[PDB]
Amino acid sequence: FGTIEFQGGGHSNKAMYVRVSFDTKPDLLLHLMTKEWQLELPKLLISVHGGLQNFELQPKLKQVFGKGLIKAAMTTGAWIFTGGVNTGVIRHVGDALKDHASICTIGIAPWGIVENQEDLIGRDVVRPYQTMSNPMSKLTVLNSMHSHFILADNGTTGKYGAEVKLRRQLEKHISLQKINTRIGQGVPVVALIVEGGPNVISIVLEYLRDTPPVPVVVCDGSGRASDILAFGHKYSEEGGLINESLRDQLLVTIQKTFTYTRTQAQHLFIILMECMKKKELITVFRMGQDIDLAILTALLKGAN
Amino acid sequence: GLKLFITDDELKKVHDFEEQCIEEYFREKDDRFNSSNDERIRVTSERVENMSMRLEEVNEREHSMKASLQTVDIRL
Amino acid sequence: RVENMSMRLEEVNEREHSMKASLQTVDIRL
Amino acid sequence: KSISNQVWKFQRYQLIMTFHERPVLPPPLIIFSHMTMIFQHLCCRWRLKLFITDDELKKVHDFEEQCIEEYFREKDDRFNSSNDERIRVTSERVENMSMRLEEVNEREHSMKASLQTVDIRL
Amino acid sequence: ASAPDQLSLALAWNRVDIARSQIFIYGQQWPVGSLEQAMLDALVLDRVDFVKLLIENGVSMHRFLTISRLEELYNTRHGPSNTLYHLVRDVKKREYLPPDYRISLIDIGLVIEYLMGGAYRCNYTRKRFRTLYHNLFEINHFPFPFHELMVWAVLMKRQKMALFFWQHGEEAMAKALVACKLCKAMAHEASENDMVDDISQELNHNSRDFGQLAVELLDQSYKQDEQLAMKLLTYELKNWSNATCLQLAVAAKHRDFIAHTCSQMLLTDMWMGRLRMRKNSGLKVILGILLPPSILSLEFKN
Repeated sequence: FGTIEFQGGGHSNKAMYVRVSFDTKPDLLLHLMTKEWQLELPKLLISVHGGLQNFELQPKLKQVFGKGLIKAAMTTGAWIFTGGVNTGVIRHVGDALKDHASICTIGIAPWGIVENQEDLIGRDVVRPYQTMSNPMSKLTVLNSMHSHFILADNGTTGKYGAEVKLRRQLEKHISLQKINTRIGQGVPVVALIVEGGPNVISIVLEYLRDTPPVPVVVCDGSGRASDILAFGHKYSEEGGLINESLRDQLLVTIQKTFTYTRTQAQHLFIILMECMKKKELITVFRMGQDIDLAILTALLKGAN
Repeated sequence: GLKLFITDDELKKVHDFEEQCIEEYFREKDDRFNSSNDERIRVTSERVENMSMRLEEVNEREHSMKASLQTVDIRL
Repeated sequence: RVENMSMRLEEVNEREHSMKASLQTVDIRL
Repeated sequence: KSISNQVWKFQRYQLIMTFHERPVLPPPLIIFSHMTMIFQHLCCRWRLKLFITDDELKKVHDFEEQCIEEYFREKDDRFNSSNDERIRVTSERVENMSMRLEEVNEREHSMKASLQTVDIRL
Repeated sequence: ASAPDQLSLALAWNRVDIARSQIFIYGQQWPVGSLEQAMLDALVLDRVDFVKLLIENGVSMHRFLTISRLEELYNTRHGPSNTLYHLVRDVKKREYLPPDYRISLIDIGLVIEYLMGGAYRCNYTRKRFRTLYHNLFEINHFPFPFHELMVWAVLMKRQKMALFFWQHGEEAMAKALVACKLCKAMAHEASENDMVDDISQELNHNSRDFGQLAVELLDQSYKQDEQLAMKLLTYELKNWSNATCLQLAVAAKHRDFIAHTCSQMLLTDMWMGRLRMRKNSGLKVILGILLPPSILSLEFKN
């Protein structure tokens, strides 16, 4: 625990952190993030989700996404609530924060997959940390220019899944207390999905099938699960009534964009129909205005 | 002297004249703004920006076209 | 002129969305 | 007149300060004031500068960082929004439009030939 | 080859898009002292984006900079011409030389009390810094090294870096005025030693450039927060010879800075003295000059 002082990576910043076992008490993490970390309670949480792999989008898709998330964080003074390591969507929100800076960004990562584990030791001590990221080792460095961090070992190296349940229960905990406006809601958790994979369909199922019904926002133009939710969204009529021609077009983009088999595509299509039952609590941001309107439309909808 | 006293009916006509003048003044102002040179340059530039993105997008997606059409020609 | 370009390109792009539909439908046959 | 109507405004500072450090005791009564000088200078021997400290100094340095950051941001805005460079960027991108569209016409010309070659099939 | 003799050529090649992805790349293990001698090269090589390349790299420009580092950086015949060499000879002759003349720091400092003029006894002439000149030739580490690189750029007229050291740092209103009078000042001794007058053309141009930058930093800071711009214009500039921005701007004779509304209503306040009166001035106070009892019926302040 202590403070991470970055050498390289643009401007020098200090992103103080701690190491956390993945089943700690989140109420003591709330005491932590009000006293020892000393963070104020916000009135917006975005939970940004996507594929774990790196990707690239269209250029002003990056510009609209980069501007909108931080401009939302300025109009609401929100706590952005990310996935930690410097891959994919989280590298993109890193580029988003690099696009403005000038905020309260928190990332939670696994200690088992962060590069330079033994370098990352301290007791309330300022430690110089490197942006040295070897492509030969499979260990991936954490996202650099955030301001708060929790590195969370499960004991093993090179796997995901140990931080998903912690992330879910931590934002459940933060939504359980009364918000600073204190009218009968928690902090409005809203879930941004840029692209995402097969698991983000079950995470948006964990978000939708939940009390409170978490207003999710999906982002169009990005790919994979997001475009098939979009294909079930625009050609939807009265919700779950979807016919077979775009079903087979969707199944060959599940067998080509996802490269699933026929039965894996049909299984994921069963899950897709179960998710396409609920069209009102999803908000489909489409390219063509920012994700400002998307996040704040969903804010009000799930503010309830 | 110049304080011409006036009855209600005429007062409705001078009110109607005056409201028609205020609306046509703001109309003559917003088409002065929308036909002045700078605004034409500003809009044309932003249009070109979206054009650049999309026309490039048509280029790459037709590249996917020409690959797929050649692959369909391979299957025949 | 660029007004006319915008409308035109818009129609070419949504049309080429329909062309992706045609290309995948022909891929279904083979 | 164009220089001198602000040269007097500049010459206010010399005027303000030369009195402010001048002996505020009367001009033809300094007989008593020089006496006050030599007396106070020897008696203490035997016996606009706000002088801020590090709290305000830190609240002035971080202020000036916001001023210099927003300045260099704002300069970039007038360059990227006044008409000269608006024409420059639009013309340069239309340069690239003529090459990208060039690709699109000639490549889809061979795509029309490939559609006719697929008519040699079904 | 290895990265130490890679960048020697890359800094020589002046290609911002070669070592931005290459030379230094995740996986390269950099040696010790190679970057810091590459800064000792880069500052003299007039590397505008390459110094800022190595800053984004994470050369701590603080820890890099030592006492004899600035000295080594002053004793180099590379880059553009140095008016410095004409001055180091003017101010030593004022105090009491082969190309081996050692440009002593206190001489760069003497150039200061000569060119900037006035009182302005620089930090180098400090008896405390005078004992470390004999005791060294974290003492070599400077408190705010940004400032001593600001003076470094403007002495050898290296203006591309002189604008670069100005967005990075603190006391930027102060550095704008210090550089502005100092470059009006080199515009005086360039005519004194009768060097090629084209340097005096562009040092009057550079002196006026720092001159507008002092003004558009001032009217910028005005509309952010006017009351706190008072504190900026008045506080003691401990690094810049225990001075004040108005004291250095009249020293500059930078007329337009003095005339901008912010410094004018400061000056009116001081002319009014410890008085809030600010209404029918002159006539009311002249009644107090002659008659004592009117004084009690004035609004003072605290």
